[PDB]
Amino acid sequence: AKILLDNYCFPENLMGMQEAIEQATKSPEILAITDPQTLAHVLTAGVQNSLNDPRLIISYLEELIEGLHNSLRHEVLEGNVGYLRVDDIPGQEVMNKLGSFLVVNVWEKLMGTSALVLDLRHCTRGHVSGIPYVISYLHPGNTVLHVDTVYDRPSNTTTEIWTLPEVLGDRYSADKDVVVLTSSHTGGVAEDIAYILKQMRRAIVVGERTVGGALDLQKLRIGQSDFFLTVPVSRAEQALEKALAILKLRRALPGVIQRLQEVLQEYYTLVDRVPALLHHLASMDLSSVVSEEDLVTKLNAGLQAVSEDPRLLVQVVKSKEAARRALVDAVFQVSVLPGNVGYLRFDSFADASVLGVLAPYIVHQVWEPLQDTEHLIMDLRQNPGGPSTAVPLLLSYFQGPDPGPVRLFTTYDRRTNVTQEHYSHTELLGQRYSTQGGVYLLISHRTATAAEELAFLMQSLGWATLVGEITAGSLLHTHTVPLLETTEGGLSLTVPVLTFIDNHGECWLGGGVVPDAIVLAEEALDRAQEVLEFHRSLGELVEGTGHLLEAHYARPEVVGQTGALLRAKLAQGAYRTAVDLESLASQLTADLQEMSGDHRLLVFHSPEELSYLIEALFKTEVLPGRLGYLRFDAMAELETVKAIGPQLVQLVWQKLIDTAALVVDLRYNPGSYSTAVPLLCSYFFEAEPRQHLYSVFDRATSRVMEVWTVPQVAGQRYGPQKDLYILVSHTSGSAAEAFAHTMQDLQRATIIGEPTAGGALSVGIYQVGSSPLYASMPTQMALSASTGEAWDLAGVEPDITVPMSVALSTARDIVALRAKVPTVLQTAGKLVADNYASPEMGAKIAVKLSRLQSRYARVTSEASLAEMLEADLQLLSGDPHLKTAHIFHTNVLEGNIGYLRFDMFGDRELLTQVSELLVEHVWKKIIHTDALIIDMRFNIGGPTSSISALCSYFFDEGPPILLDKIYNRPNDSVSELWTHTKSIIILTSSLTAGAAEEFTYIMKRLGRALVIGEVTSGGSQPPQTYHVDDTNLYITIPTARSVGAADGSSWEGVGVVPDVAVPAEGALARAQEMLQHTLL
Repeated sequence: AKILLDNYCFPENLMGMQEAIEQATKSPEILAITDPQTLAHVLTAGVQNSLNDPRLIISYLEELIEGLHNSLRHEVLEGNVGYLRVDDIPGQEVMNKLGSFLVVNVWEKLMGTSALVLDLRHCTRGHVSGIPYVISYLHPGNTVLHVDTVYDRPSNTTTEIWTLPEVLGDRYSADKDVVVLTSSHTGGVAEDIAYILKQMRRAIVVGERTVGGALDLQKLRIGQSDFFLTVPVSRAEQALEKALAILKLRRALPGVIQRLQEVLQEYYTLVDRVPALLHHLASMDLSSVVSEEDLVTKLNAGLQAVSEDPRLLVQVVKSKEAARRALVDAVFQVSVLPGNVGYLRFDSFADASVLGVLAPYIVHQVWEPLQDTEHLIMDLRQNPGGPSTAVPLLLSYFQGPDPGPVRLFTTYDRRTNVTQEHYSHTELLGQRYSTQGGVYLLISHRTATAAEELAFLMQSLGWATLVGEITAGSLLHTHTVPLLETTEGGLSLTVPVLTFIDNHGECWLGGGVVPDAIVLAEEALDRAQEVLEFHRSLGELVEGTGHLLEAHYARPEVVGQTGALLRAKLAQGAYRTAVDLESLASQLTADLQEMSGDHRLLVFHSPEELSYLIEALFKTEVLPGRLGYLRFDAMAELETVKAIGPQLVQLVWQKLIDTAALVVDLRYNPGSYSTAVPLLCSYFFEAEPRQHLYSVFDRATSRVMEVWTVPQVAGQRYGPQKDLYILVSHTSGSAAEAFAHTMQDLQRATIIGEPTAGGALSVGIYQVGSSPLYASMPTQMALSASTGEAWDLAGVEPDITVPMSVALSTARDIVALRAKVPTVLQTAGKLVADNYASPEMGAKIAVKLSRLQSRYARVTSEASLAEMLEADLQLLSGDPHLKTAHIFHTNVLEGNIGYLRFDMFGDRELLTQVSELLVEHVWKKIIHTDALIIDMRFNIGGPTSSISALCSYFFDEGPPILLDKIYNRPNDSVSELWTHTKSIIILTSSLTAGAAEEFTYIMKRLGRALVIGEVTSGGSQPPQTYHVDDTNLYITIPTARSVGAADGSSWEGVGVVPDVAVPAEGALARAQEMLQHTLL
């Protein structure tokens, strides 16, 4: 084992472990370890087991054409398929003498085949330089890509596959497919050939998984004989035609969907969603499918997903006069079950024609004894049925509630494209058995098709209810279409043909009907008898419920229609689907809640210790900022509240007497006893007057009661002016609801939290005449003090809607903002007095703004104070510019007339750099024109410093004539406007900004130009935003009022009105009309 020490030195499995094995070195007489023949087989189960290596074996010019030619055989097989074989892997030096022959002759015949297969079973050994070329021949592309992890120890360089462009002629087409073949005899060199292809996904692998070992194994021969080394230094027989079968199927996979698209959209039955269907039919990938079994699985999943109807029929796995009336009475058996109940059993539906021609015997035998039955039961458990042609005839006998003809079911056939309405046959020769009293169908899991249709039709129309197990769901309205059968394939597809839209207009996909009583098939008869026994008293329960609801309900206006609706439902028999008491109770609850609009109505079937208790119940603390946090965990007493008196008032109430702000924690209060609530409310209001809190209306007393505050309960009253806050959550009880309503109606608190559902002021459970059923209904109602309307019936609507966990922080923010309100008003008034267009008007605003303290003391929250302050400022000052918030073209017209238009403003410094540009841009085209037209109807706005530039550019050089005096309050002075040392008419509109019209204004004072258009927007100077100490207020203050005008009546607010009013779109057309005439 001296060779092994140097050749194989990979640390991934050695780390020098063989150095200990190297210590054996010669070891020529170590047979004592094991006898000669093995001890290599022992090492096969020894070191090789510890190595965990891919196998280890130790034992005890025409000339090149001739050798290679025997290694391959290429021919065109059926289906236009090429076969390739190889036993010696080529090398770089080989193609220097053999590559031309491979491409001239062998490769030419390969490209003429639609599919190619390569064989690697007989590959044993070869060089490494041959693999980059075989992939290059196979790879359609020309870009070099390297994806490989293999390294050779003597080369000391990692090897990655390279697709060289050295190939001669056209490469393999990307459209055609190839498959690799391998076996146990496949060599390592051929193993990585398939390994790269599988990762490339270009080809597919067939047959048994190969060894997957090292690509090459180093060989060495020393000693006398009997052993040559094969150390790895470099790190199912039927599959020949199996791929051909795959290729043949793959040859038809381009055509596997053409027929499927043809048969699917034949008619409207299955293509109700055809825009999605046809789109997805071409979306299936032919590379993913690799086998016939896999083809079935992928097509089935895709077909169900696109149609969104998985339960419907889908793709299926491929395939490899005496005797006459004697019979009439024999097929149909009728018995008088005790209790005057008719029993009917069916075995087969026969045919509609047979029943039509044998009707008189059939009716004379079955309906003559069945006419006297109070209730009828049908036992079709043992009835496959078969044809469904006679279904409408049987349904005609059961006329239903309405004797008039009515459609039962609508059927549409794909083959005929005919929609037929099945009206109730009213010419039957029978006694017309009525559905009154109920008919019950006993259905097993063997109803098959016709009986199952009859049962489903009975259930849908409501004329019957089903007792028994679920149905099989098998249906005969389905045709299996052939689809691509060849040799052993035999694929098959089944497609539904009938739609069978019911009376409700909902298509019945089929597959099984759920009965109203899931009971074992054997136990169906006793269950049906029990349902008979229960259904005899259905009317009594409904009548009792109606009478009770009339007797003890707070709102009679609801009862006036509730009684009628319940009676109408009972008369028709819509409750026949109830099988047990609980189901009937649930249905009654659903009906009452859905039509009465009330969700509270419900029906269902069957010393030191005092101090410790009160301290455990309450959580009293004074939060920072002088505000209380009294919490009512559970307080729903009647007289013990006034019984305890001082022992609790001194301990709890006397501590929070001087809080100056009180917060009630009603989030956790399941108390639902609105009995002594007004006593608690009387503390907050004024003692001397009798304040009407709310009025309660009692049905039993049948008149409206009034609730008044207690004149005197204790000497510690909270106080009227001091604020209050109430916190309500979704789990709040009934008492807290009443407290919140009575504080919100009188406008005493500010409810913060989330809406709470369920008032239930006072509920009392009453029992109907029958024991098992109890009714829970609100026997009380409260009317508001302000108006006679009842309460919201759904709970309070908090002014601030926040989750119950964050409610306390919101209350803290609210009280902080309320405390901050007066300072905000004071500083806003001071700022307005300081800066404004009119100093006297600003002083008046500041004086008057201080008188709105009372109105601002009840602000709901932030961002409403801002809007209400804006409204107050805008009503105080006629300027609508007081807002508050919270966090170049040139043309020449006809007749020698110039044109100008611009709507954006920039700073004088900004225009200084571009001042030179505009001289040769806007003035070059207008220097020669007789007249000018200027438009600013779409002006956006900007600073007023650019005014002087506009006047200076327009005016000719000379002594300054411009005169404008403007009071600048931030400057605390007045500034005069001076200019920098034909005809023109202004085009204005309402969209002109507040920075535009002053240009128009100064034009009309000097008389140089006239103005055409309509009224301006009444803007102002660009307001200077201001920041208040509160972060939520940005006050905008107009200033720099134009006062230098002799008249003293500013354009502000009112705007500028031109001489003649014209529309903005017509103003431009009207702009040049008079210019032409005045030059005409």
